[PDB]
Amino acid sequence: HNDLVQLCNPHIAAMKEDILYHFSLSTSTHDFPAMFGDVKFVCVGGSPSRMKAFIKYVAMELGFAHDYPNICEGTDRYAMFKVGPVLSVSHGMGVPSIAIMLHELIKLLYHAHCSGVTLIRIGTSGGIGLEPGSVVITRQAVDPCFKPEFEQIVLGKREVRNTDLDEQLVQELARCSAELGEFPTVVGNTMCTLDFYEGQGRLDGALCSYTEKDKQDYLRAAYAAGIRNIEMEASVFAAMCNACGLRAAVVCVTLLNRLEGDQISSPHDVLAEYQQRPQRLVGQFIKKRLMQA
Amino acid sequence: LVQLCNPHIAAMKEDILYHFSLSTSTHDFPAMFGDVKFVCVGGSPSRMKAFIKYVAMELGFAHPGADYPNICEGTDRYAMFKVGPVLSVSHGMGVPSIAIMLHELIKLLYHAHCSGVTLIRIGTSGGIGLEPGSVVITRQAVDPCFKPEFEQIVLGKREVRNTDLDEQLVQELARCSAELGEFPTVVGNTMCTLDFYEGQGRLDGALCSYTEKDKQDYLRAAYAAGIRNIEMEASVFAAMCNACGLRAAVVCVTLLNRLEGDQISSPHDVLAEYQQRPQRLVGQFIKKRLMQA
Ligand SMILES: O=c1[nH]cc(F)c(=O)[nH]1
Ligand SMILES: O=c1[nH]cc(F)c(=O)[nH]1
Ligand SMILES: OC[C@@H]1OC=C[C@H]1O
Ligand SMILES: OC[C@@H]1OC=C[C@H]1O
Repeated sequence: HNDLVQLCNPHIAAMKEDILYHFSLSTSTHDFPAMFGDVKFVCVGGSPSRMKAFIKYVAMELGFAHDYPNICEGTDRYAMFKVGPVLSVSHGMGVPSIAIMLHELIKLLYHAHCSGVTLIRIGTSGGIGLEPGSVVITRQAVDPCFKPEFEQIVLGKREVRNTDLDEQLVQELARCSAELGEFPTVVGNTMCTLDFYEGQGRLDGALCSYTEKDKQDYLRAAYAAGIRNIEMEASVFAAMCNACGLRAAVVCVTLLNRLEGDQISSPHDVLAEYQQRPQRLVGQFIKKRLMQA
Repeated sequence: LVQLCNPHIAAMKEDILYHFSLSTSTHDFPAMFGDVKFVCVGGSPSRMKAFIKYVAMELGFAHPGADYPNICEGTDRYAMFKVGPVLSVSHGMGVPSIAIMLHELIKLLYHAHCSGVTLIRIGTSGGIGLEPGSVVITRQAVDPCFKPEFEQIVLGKREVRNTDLDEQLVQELARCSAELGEFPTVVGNTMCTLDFYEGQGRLDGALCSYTEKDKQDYLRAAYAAGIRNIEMEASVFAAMCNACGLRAAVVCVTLLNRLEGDQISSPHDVLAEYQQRPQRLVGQFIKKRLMQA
């Protein structure tokens, strides 16, 4: 049995119209149930071209094969694609950007009367002590002091939410990655930051008041605390799915090993392949949930 | 002359600007950018293409085979365009997405060995106690507690930078807007938040456990403290410019009055025009800077 998508905002029931501004969609101009009522898997990732490539890739693998219109053709803020029960949505970079996406998304699913939905971010990250190209299935999104919490300011007051992910979904994702046997995949905690450069110990930014050994000491401590990769979205993603009772996972590839460098200098061919990795893993997970009861 | 507070950069054999998809070794920065004097940055890549071409035909470069190539065709992270001494760059939404852009932009300026440069953000925001369509030229970026501070965590420890903007620049842009005499323009403070929904006291996100009354109190306290608009980029932008000693301004139109509502429900025709307002202010400022010497 699949439960209905819920909000934690009593105000939406009471509006004549709900405008999903950054999607360019609205209750008064679109029929959400007709459009989305059969969505069961939502995949989200930074790049709109990667999310279109993902919807193409997913379409072949479930034999929906044969074009894919951008459902947000009225904005350039986010891109959205659909085939069968899979919805792909781009979210840009950083907590604030995904957070805007998530609120309108969840409202979208809620208006569509969707049920039994799974949300999975597929992204990129900096690995810590992993060969580049390793995919990490995140157990706990964790903050830059290693605590699994997400701080928000709400009317000027600090509010904190827990950022763990569904354990069983991680185990199930690992099991899929094992079935493919194409690339290494570990389960690990994931540190989420607000800055790619000073925020992640890089020596490579426009500002930096610290040294290689300072960076090393910080990355090794992260490693000991269980963290295996570093990125910029996992936290709010986990906090908001938890807040609304949605089953969610984060699956990210590792573009380089941060113990060895800051700069992403792999050839473009190799970076592209690395990217196809979480799409393959998640494509396997969708294929199995569908070949099932 | 532009400069970085990062001594590691001078030592690097190459500098790869990964999210621009630009590199010192595949791209000639001085040839591409040395003549740049004004850098305009905004969230949306269509807005910024629109801006570079409005500016082109307002400084007379409005030739017939008018195409302005996206110099970042290479990634889909940001768009970038150039005409003459003017560079127009998109930055996505949220403090982290613009911080990535700034780190790489600043570096780029510096590798191009640019001089006398001005950075302006042209953006959108919610106004407090202003008619919709009002342009705010920001005096101090301020956080959700109304303090002029930008907080960053670096190697696990927390640091703050002041977020004042250049006082002589904000007055100069006030004079420009007055020369156009087309839309209201006020100088005030801008609150910068990490979330568009709960972060700006909205009541229409997927999550909300406060009331309309709490929103009004919070927003009126912001207004009492000098804040005139609310948005998501001003503070890192100020902090980063201040750090690097760059002369920088923020100019945003307000898309609605938050004392009246949360949803952006103006007609497409009206919002498009609101969004050209900061583009016309900044085009004056350029036009007349270029008429000096
Ligand atoms: O947030 C990040 N994303 C991708 C990376 F490769 C990295 O180092 N950090
Ligand atoms: O950050 C914001 N940008 C644009 C808006 F209209 C708003 O309310 N907030
Ligand atoms: O490379 C930029 C970032 O990659 C990881 C999360 C994205 O925002
Ligand atoms: O509407 C979204 C936000 O607009 C204002 C700042 C952008 O990041």
